Amino acid sequence: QVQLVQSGAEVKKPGASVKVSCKTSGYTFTAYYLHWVRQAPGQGFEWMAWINPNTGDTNYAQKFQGRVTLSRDTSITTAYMELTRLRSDDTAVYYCAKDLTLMYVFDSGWARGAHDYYGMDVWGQGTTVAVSGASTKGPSVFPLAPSSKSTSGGTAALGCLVKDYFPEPVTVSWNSGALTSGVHTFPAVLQSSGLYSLSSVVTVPSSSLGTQTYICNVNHKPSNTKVDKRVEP
Amino acid sequence: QHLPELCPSPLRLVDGQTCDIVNGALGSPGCDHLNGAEWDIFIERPTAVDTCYPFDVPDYQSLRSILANNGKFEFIAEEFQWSTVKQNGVSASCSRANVNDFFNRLNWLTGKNGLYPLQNLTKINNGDYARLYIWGVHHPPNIGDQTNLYKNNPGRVTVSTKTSQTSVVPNIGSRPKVRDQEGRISFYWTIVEPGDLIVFNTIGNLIAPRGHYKLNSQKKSTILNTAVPIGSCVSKCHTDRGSITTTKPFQNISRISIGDCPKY
Amino acid sequence: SALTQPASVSGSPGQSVTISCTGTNSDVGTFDLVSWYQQYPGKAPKLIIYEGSRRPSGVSDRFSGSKSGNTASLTISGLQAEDEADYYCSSYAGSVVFGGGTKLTVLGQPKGAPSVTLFPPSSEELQANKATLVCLISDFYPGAVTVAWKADSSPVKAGVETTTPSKQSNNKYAASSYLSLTPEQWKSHRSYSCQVTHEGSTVEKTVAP
Ligand SMILES: *[C@@H]1O[C@H](CO[C@@H]2O[C@@H](C)[C@@H](O)[C@@H](O)[C@@H]2O)[C@@H](O[C@@H]2O[C@H](CO[C@@H]3O[C@@H](C)[C@@H](O)[C@@H](O)[C@@H]3O)[C@@H](O[C@@H]3O[C@H](CO)[C@@H](O)[C@H](O)[C@@H]3O)[C@H](O)[C@H]2NC(C)=O)[C@H](O)[C@H]1NC(C)=O
Repeated sequence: QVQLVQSGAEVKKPGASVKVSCKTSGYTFTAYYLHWVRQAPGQGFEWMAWINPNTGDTNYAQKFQGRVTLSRDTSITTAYMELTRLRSDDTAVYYCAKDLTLMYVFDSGWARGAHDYYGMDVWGQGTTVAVSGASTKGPSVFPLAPSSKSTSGGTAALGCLVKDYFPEPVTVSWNSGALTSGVHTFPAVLQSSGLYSLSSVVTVPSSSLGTQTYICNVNHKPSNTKVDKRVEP
Repeated sequence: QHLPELCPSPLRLVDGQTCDIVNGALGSPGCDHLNGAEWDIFIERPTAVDTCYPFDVPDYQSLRSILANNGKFEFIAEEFQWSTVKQNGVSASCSRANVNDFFNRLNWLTGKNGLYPLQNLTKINNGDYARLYIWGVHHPPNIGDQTNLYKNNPGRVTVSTKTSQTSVVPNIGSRPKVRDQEGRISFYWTIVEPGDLIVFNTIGNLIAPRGHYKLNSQKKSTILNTAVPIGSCVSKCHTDRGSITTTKPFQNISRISIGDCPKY
Repeated sequence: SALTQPASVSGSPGQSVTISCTGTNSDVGTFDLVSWYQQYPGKAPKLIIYEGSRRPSGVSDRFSGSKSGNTASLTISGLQAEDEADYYCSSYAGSVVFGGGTKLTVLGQPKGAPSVTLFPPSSEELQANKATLVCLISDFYPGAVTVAWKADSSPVKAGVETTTPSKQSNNKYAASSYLSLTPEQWKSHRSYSCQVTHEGSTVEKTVAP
């Protein structure tokens, strides 16, 4: 049982600095190298630098030399990775991973000659880092009506729009949780202004138009905003 | 009457600064200067200390005298190839210029990622000289290290020839602290005459050699332990505490005499 | 430092799928000893094969890799069941090099049924002059859906947003595309259409003010 714990998700304005911590467990923290790699949305992985937990030796990449800086803590196995002068380009999921090669044996005083890469066998759960130049703000909720022409027995759908909210997640429930069947919350769409926008729809019977009252409940914990909106034909 | 300075005038002397003649052949960090030198008499200072990995040599007396009586420290570079292993293992107790180093004339093998398969390599000697191979067997101080270095609980070293064979299975145990290292190495030697072959076969725990030595047996070469340093006078005789330059055949100085020297 | 991988691999269940890997001149031909990984959607990746062909404790025998000159391949010969994931690859070319990634698709019936529903801008949006239109596509199996907007039989490209197809609870997919404009542009035009080209059947939804 080997596990890697990473610090929580963070949002920074451009030009700020970020610090992420990785805490190992179940293996000798000083007997293996340590890697740091990021994965952009819809992109592949990109390695940054490695650090020697037994000596503190480091080696960076050219793209991140002068901005990133690693650190190690012998007690409690927490490694760190500070990136200074970050920019809007660096939006990626940063991972911490242990190299498979053993380099030292402390009881028998053995050491490996040089280092060779073979594979990163253990990965951290990942730290989602967002870098956007906007202001934190709650959403703007607007309703969406049902079908215009209908008969008896045919289903009709009505939605609930959410727009212009900067921090990532929103939670939408219908009738405080009583209306579950048909609820499908569509994922957001990043706009050219920076703020996301999604919508939640639910299929309902046409005979219940005007009979049952339907209210969408939107919660936005980052700015502490809760908006309830009733939809009417 | 004796002189307090050793004078090499016709003879050949070598100052073993910080190296006993045994550690001089292994290639310890302080023994870089001695390599590549012939001699008739090797001076061994009593202040010579251990520098590299703590070790022990069974039948140390034989290897000391054999290395002494040949008077040739030249080392033949023979390229060994090792299969599915990692070579050039270094140690921290063996510090050379504050870089974690190993014996300059030896090679330490360790498993790579997941296995340490059976090694099988030979070197037949057809040269006009006998070959001396110096190798060691590493004893882990814990059973857990026995599988991290060599991936086998019952390690084995079996170095054979056409007449002899020596199979050693290392014993695991904790030794007292000698430069922060509780592990020991057992060094053995095997002489290979012309027309004889030498075989190496180890499933684990081998300190492999990087070659062999040149042997010129039945040649005048010897060793002497003393603290008296070398001078610049002329004499063919050297004793346990100085040189003797007298004509009287009966001189009561010492019992250790090298050369055409007057008797007791 | 290229380590190029195919963009996608399609295969039927019960057969084998091969995902090759090639780099540039002598970059990958470097005592390969390559590694591979498997990354499920929204999950951390796992190491499946290291040193090109060896497996660690836990991976079944279905995963395998082999040496083909400058190319390194990976074979998945078992009844694919949950192998739908993004497969990456990594070697050493001065600074550990990573591959683009290949997504495996477990075979299933298309059963295409977008059921597009276009929704007019609400009165409160029109008050705020936001003037946003909502198209909702759902219940289709394939990977990608193509959308193109047009108003009054004139193609609209200014102010359109489109999201990635999202896997539903019943293994189908869905997505939503938006359109932002001004109320003075909505009242003047007489119709707003939303065309989804989905491997054969165009959606017929169109909203009238
Ligand atoms: C170790 O290797 C030797 C062979 O020599 C070494 O490996 C070669 C592949 C090659 O790289 C060479 O350069 C290198 O020196 C193996 O020795 C062979 O032994 C066979 C007999 O069985 C095995 O050895 C005996 C002594 C016992 O230890 C048994 O437990 C082993 O199973 C011999 O093979 C036969 O020899 C016949 C001679 O008349 C021949 O006619 C047959 O066709 C057949 O080859 C053979 O004597 C010998 N081979 C050589 C080249 O000497 C040995 O098996 C390897 N393994 C071990 C553990 O020692």
